[PDB]
Parts: sequence; C-alpha cells; structure tokens
Amino acid sequence: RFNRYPLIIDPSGQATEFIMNEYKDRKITRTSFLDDAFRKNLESALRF
Amino acid sequence: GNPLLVQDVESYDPVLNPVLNREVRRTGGRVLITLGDQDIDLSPSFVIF
Repeated sequence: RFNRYPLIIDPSGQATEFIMNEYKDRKITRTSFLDDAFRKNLESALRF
Repeated sequence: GNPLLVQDVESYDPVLNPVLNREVRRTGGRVLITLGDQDIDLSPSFVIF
C-alpha cells in the first residue's frame, strides 16, 4: 500500500527474496545503481 | 489494434517494410517492432491492406 516508492532495508536478504517471489508473475529485472546496464533497463521498464 | 486500409500503393512508403516483413522483437512479454527511430509495441489484432 505504498504511495511513494519504497526503500527496503534488509541485511538478511529475506525481503529481497520475498519481493522477487511475490512480483514474479510480472517481469522483474533486478538491476543495480552501479550497473552500466541500468539506464536502458529503467527506460524499458518505464515504457513497458 | 485496428485494421488499416491504405490505398494508392504506387507512392509506396518504405517505412512499412519491417511491418510487412514481421521484423519483430519479443523482449519480455511485450511485442516490439521498430520503425524509424521510435520503438512501438505491436498489438496482436493488427492487419493491413
């Protein structure tokens, strides 16, 4: 029920596993901010 | 996703070449055809005459 997009803080990785298993019906590309292939992935996700 | 009927083929526009050739990209669940510089999502219920 977020309005602003969340910022998940998880040292354990359980939240990352939960969100990957939850939003798996749609398409998720797990990117990173330091990845070079980030702007293209963001633009593709924004358009799609 | 609308049917399209274009007349006067004699002044043919070669922007229709990927559409007629079905040069289609299937990245993810979407369906992509690239005409010119713009990338356009292609609906399944499209025909042209």
